[PDB]
Amino acid sequence: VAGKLKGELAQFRDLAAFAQFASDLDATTKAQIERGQRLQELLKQPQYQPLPVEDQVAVLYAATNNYLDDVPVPLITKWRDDFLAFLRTAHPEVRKLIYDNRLDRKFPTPEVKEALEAAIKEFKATSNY
Amino acid sequence: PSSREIKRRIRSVKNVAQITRAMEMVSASKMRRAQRNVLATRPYADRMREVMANLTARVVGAARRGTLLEKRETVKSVALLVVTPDRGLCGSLVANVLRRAGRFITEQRAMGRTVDVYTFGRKGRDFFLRTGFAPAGEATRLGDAPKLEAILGVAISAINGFQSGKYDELYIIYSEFINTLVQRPAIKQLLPVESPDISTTTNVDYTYEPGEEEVLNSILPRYVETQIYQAVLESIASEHSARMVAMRNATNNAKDLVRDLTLSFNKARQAAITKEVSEIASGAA
Amino acid sequence: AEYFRDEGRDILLFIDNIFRFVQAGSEVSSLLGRMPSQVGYQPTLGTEMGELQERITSTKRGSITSMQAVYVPADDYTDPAPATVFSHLDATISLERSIAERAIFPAVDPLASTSRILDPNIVGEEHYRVAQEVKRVLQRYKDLKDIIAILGMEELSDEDKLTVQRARKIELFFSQPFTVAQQFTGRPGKYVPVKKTVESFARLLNGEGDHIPESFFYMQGDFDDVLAAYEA
Amino acid sequence: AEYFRDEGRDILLFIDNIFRFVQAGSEVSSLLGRMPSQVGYQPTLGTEMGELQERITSTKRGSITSMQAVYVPADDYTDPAPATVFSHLDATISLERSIAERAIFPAVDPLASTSRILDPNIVGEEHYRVAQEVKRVLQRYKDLKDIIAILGMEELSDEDKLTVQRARKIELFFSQPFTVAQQFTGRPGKYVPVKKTVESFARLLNGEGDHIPESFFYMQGDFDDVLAAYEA
Amino acid sequence: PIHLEIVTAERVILSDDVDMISAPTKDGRVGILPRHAPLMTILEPGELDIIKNGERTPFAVSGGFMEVLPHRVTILADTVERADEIDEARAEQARAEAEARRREAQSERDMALAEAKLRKEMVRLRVAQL
Amino acid sequence: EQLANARRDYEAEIARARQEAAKIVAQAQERAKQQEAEIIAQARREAERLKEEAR
Amino acid sequence: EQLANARRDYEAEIARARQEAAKIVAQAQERAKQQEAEIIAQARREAERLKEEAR
Repeated sequence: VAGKLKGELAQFRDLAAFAQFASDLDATTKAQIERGQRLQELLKQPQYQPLPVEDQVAVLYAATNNYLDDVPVPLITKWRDDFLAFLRTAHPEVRKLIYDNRLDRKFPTPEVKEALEAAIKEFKATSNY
Repeated sequence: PSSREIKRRIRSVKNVAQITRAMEMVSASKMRRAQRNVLATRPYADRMREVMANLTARVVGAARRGTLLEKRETVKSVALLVVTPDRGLCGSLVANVLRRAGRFITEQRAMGRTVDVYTFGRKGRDFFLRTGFAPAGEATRLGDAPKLEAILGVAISAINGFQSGKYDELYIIYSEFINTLVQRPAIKQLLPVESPDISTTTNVDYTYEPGEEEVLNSILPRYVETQIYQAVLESIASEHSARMVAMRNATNNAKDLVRDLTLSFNKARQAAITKEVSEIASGAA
Repeated sequence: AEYFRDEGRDILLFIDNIFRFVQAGSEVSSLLGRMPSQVGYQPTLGTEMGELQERITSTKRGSITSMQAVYVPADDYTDPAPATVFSHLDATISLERSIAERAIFPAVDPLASTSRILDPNIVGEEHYRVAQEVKRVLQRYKDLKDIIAILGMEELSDEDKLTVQRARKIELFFSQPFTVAQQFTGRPGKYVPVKKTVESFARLLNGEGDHIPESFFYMQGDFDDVLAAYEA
Repeated sequence: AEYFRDEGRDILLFIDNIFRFVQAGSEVSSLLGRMPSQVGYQPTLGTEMGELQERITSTKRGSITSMQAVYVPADDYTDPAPATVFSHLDATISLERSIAERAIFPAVDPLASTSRILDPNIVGEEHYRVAQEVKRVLQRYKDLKDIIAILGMEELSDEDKLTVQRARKIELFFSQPFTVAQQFTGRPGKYVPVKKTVESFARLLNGEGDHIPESFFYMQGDFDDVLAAYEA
Repeated sequence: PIHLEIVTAERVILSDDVDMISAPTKDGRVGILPRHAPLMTILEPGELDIIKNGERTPFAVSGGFMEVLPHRVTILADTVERADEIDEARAEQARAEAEARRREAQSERDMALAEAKLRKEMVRLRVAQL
Repeated sequence: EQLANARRDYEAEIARARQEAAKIVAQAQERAKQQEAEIIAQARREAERLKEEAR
Repeated sequence: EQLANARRDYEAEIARARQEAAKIVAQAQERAKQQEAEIIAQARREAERLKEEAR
């Protein structure tokens, strides 16, 4: 999951001088800058709140795939702090499903892929940001 | 040269390079959009151009053409529309254009003609408000994509002038755009004499409903306004291209200065380490 | 100070130019024949600073709170003496000339003044939230001030003009009448608890403070004290 | 290695981070009490670098050729340790991160990497001529890397557009399958002799293979491999 | 079946083929058919009508001109409006023109570019010791 | 408008079903967690009793 | 006829929505029971482990 994260963050860093001029830029460049800003806000983390491996995998799968694009940047952190809570209460089984086959060579196996997709869609439908 | 002030210099020049690089990117993007705007504006000007050709191929009567199409013999008063970028950093364009305004205001002032000036932009508004040539008309705050409505505030008056006799000609000094790197200044005549090769018009004939005179009198101001709008758009495109080139050169210069400052900082760092170890060994011994 | 601390009483200790302490040690080492360390400083730098900065601590009986003054040679925070001092510091207060000359009696800069206590676990979530809400409108240091300089606010900002108003109001509100200066400026001293401060700044940032003009926050202890003034 | 060299064999000696050898020498000199020289370097820096790297020579009986990784302190090629290393170097290979991010495993930066033996009187006039032209078009491509991101490939003039197109193809052709990587990638290694390399790159530059796209040059051997693949 | 072009000093509005043009000529409203004789007219503020396969589109024109060749019609109108849309305001055409344009297309551009120039000037003062 | 209403009603019914599912799962989770905490507390008390028996 | 079949399809879609809601709620109840049982079993095993290590 983190390969696309690293690639997009590197692309944003190459365009890091351009954040304040994002409006007057190419559509693809603006999209890359916006995605990089969202990922950087995602990496922001409070103190004494470590995230388990399944939670990080779920959040990064939601981020690398186009699911946080509609969420504004200042709320991205909040989104994470809600989404995991959702997975912690509404869908406890998807977290265990991610954690069980975290060692699988082809991790996004169809079962976990559908489970995580459904969880993300259900969370986004109910919440407003 | 204390191995720490040089670090501050390196940081400052790197910030300069980053700002200049961002400005160069956005100037390139705005130059592209200005070129697109010019291309979109081309069909209207072209169409009205062959309309000028056809109509002038007719109504050749000097008395009929006494309206705008007439050439004032005295040429006692002349007017210059200068379109100057509003913000600097453009490079040598702002100056190259305000210089040709001088070559003209003089060669003309030398003809005894009272040269006056209508200026598009704050850069021009000043060169002349300072020189003393308070712009007979000033259009400032010009955006990358203005609408013809804007040039109207000044073109109406220049035209009402060639009609009030207050002027006997109107030239516009604007910044052409030859290559994405070249932006030669240029002057065009704004008097609507037209009358190109009879071949260009092909003598297309029409039944002018309001009348030949009425159509001509209502179409010449629109033609000169379209010429002014096209000149302003080309000037905006040339401004953006010149700013892009200037920021590319400034970024290259800043990178060279960063390399030189890095060499100096490394020399200072080695000297500082040598001095520290020398004095420590002296104190130990 | 430790005598009084043994009695359980709280002690505030001001070591003015703690750096001149370090310098002294350096000289004491140079004349003692000790082999020099780093830039002429004493080899026993960390231990000497620890033996002084570790007696300044909060025990069960009492606490010796210290607010020291540090002079950095030139402007070098990389120098061993300022670095060793900073290794034992919990908070920095950056007094500035610009704030002082603006008649703001406490010249503490809202920016460049940090403290490791400013985390939600110790001060509280509300204290951290407002302390991040403030110093965020000033995070740009009203960077709009640069834009105002060459745009005149573009006449006005779409919403920035509000932010400028809030920033000016809170900058004025940071000032406080001091009791020790009560006999100089003829204004009673105001003691403001931390809860009152956090509540006042939070309510000002919500917009309750968008009805009063500036100079009404100029030297008043609490938002409630500003309101009393507006009503009267 | 000298035992095998004395038997007439040819030896490759790979020394990882010779700068660590320099640092070990400096630490030994400091421990022994010897006076320091320049930036914390041993006084016997040149002599110690000469005791090493002088037994690495091509004698009558045999030859020892050495490749030595060099860590540059900070980024100084003028620092005494890399300077003394460079004083004994015949060729430099500069592996670069971006060339490897794209899956060109032989990620040798041609512009940065140089060699002393690349002169007409040793490698031949044809080898020198093709190598310079390879670097010349690559250097032109590096200059146009800015401009392509500036306005797009469209503004580039023709011929310059060819040099960009040709330069990308040649830098893709710098890839080469390795026999030690055969099991990982499932591709047999290709040993390309120097004469074959020179002929292949000269025939790439002169115009042959221009119709071939950028692909079919990736991880190939000689030009003969690039064509045979294009036919199939 | 006549090549109609509503052009404007800013952009081209239409370039399609049209059945009928109910042009508001200055002397009086004029209708145009695929083989109309050559003509050149001045319009007045009115509502030009385009009849396209029985569909009437009321493009309001505050003024402009018209050249009618036997094969093509060109409208060099000053301003062309489609009040028939009505939702054009709520539509990005005007709604975005309010926010997606001017607000960020211009105001944000000016703010960002001015801020860049300011940071440059301040740091070039700050570097005035080299 | 009937096709639009059918789509809207299908989406709303599915969303309400998922909300009810999440609510009941959350209630079960909190009940299980509180009972687990009670069991752990009882085990700790028994362990302290064993320590007192050893003393 | 299009309106008639659209009304019929809307009725069928709302019936399918109710059926899917019932299925989702039943699956959620099953998951809630399973998760409660698992949490309680884990708590019991942990309590036994604490008692054994206390001994």
